Amino acid sequence: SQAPYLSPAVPFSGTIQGGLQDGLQITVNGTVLSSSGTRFAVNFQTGFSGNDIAFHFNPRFEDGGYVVCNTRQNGSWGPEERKTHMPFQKGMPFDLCFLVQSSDFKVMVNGILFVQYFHRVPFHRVDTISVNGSVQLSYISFQ
Ligand SMILES: CC(=O)N[C@@H]1[C@@H](O)[C@H](O[C@@H]2O[C@H](CO)[C@H](O)[C@H](O[C@@H]3O[C@H](CO)[C@@H](O[C@@H]4O[C@H](CO)[C@H](O)[C@H](O[C@@H]5O[C@H](CO)[C@@H](O[C@@H]6O[C@H](CO)[C@H](O)[C@H](O)[C@H]6O)[C@H](O)[C@H]5NC(C)=O)[C@H]4O)[C@H](O)[C@H]3NC(C)=O)[C@H]2O)[C@@H](CO)O[C@H]1O
Repeated sequence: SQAPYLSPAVPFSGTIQGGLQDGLQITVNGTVLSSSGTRFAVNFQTGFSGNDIAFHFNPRFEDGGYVVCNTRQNGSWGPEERKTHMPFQKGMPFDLCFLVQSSDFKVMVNGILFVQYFHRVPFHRVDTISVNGSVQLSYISFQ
C-alpha cells in the first residue's frame, strides 16, 4: 500500500509505486476551481515527460460541458472519446476513482460509474500520475 499524496500542488506529477496493476484503485479527491480556467486533466503516463499518456481524462467546462478521454503515444494524440456529460461542477469538491481492469479503466465520479476507457497501450507500463489545470487537490490515494 503506497502512501497517499496529501495536498499535492498542481501541476503535479507523482510515481505510482509498482505501476498500474489489474485491480489497483486510484482515488483523486479535490475541488474544481470556480474561476481559474475551463479544463483539467488526470494523466496516467509512462515516466515524467508526458509524451506517453496511456489514459488522459480531461473534463472541459466548454461548449456545454464534456469530458475527453484519449491516449498520447510518442507525443501524438489518438482519436478522442468524448462523453458529452459533465459530472463535475466549477467550485465543487469531487471524488474521482479510477479502477484498473484487464481490458479497461473504470472511472467513478462521486460514487457513480461515469465512463470506461478500453486500454490502447499496455497498462503495466504506466508508473506516473499527473494532474494539471483548473483543479486544487486534497489527496491522491492508492488501493
Ligand atoms: C474537435 C477537436 O478535434 N478538437 C481538438 C482538441 O480536442 C485538441 O485539444 C487537445 O486535445 C488533447 C486530447 O485529445 C489534450 O486535451 C490537449 O491538451 C493538452 O494536453 C497536454 C497533456 O495534459 C498538456 O501539455 C502538458 O501540460 C502540462 C502543464 O499543464 C505540462 O506543461 C506538460 O509538459 C511537461 O511538464 C512536466 C511538469 O512540469 C515536465 O516534467 C518536469 O520536468 C522538469 C525538468 O524539465 C523536472 O524534472 C520535473 O520534476 C518534472 O516533473 C515535462 O518534462 C513536460 N513535458 C514535456 C514534453 O516537456 C505538458 O505536456 C497541454 O497543456 C494541454 N493543452 C491544453 C490547451 O489544454 C488539447 O490541446 C486540439 C489540439 O490538439 O485539436 C482540436 O482539433
